[PDB]
Amino acid sequence: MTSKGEELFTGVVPILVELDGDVNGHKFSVSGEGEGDATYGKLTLKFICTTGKLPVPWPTLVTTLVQCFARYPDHMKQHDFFKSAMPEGYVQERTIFFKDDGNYKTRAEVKFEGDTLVNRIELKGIDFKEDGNILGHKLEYNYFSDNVYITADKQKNGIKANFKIRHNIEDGGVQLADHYQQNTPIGDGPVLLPDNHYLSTQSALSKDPNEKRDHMVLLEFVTAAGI
Ligand SMILES: [K+]
Repeated sequence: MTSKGEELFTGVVPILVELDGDVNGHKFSVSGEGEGDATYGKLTLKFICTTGKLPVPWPTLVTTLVQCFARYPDHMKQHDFFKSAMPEGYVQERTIFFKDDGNYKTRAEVKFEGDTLVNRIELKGIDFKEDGNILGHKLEYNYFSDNVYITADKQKNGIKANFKIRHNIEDGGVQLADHYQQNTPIGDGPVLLPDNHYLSTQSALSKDPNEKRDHMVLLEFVTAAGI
């Protein structure tokens, strides 16, 4: 196999996610668990707002809350930066601009802790409208899909990406979220820097009928393409 970290994703891998957030001074934490099967590009995750009521819409946190689980086709194995940085991991940073509203700034570490792939994230949101689509909770909760456009960032021994999410507004149009992303390896080992390509990602959101806490169940597929 073309990286050593690739070998860690051949079977089902357990996942943990920990997020601390602050959006316009509304603080919150989210804890997630589940598993990923990179063979199929398949993620099954469940998140709990551990601070009680989430002050932003669940759909707006999906992209922040493990692209190492992408399915790369055989012909594209040399373009998988994410697995190549494992097990030491990578830093993933974003700015997410919500059109006509505020932005999220995120910093995460994605790495193995024992046998578990752990995503630890700090999120800060500023300049939101208290009655806009985000803090006013005006988004639909269901499904979204888009493409993550990835390019190499050789100067940082990593990658960049950008993409746009169209979040449906309930009885409305969409709320756009323009994402800009950077990833850099945590370790000193060699990594794979890719040619331009994209991750086709579909995120289906649901509720656990036995869960009384504020929560999100996510079923997601992530597939590399474009080469
Ligand atoms: K909502």
